[PDB]
Amino acid sequence: AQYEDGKQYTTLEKPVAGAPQVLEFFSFFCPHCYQFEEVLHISDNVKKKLPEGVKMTKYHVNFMGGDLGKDLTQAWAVAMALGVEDKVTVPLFEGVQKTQTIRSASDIRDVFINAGIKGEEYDAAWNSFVVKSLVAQQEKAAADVQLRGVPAMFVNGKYQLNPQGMDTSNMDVFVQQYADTVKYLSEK
Repeated sequence: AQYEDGKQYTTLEKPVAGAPQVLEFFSFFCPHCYQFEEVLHISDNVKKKLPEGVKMTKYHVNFMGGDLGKDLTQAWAVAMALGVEDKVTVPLFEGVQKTQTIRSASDIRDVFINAGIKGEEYDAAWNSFVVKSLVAQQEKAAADVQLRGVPAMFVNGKYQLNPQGMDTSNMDVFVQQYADTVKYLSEK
């Protein structure tokens, strides 16, 4: 066929019921994730080719960067609760991988302050039980699909994107192939 299991995607031997339609995993320590966000804009291009009534979920993971990794998963929960994903995503990436000015929870917090979130609002969210369960959600979803690597995208808890198998001589062709693939799997 043109799309075949094991080439642009793989199928989970153990499907995950009740999974979000398009589930994306990343880490701010993850170099390809940086690419995916700032150079390729994968999430956005996927969105542009999906229908609507299709929700897109993106979660942070713990298994990179030890103690700071977890802080970042909690911070992303805060970002989700407050709806400020599009204001902190880029400075978190650059703070971790470009400038390397993020070294503690306090530095993560500074990024949010600089992006205009109020200290009091950040600290209350950080400490809220709504953020606690949002952290648990991120963890549960990763645990459900045996996640040992990022970036990763899952469709309907049954298919996993396999970017290893797409041409990378052209970045724009790579992205569209990636997005068309998500759309194919979506319609499957």
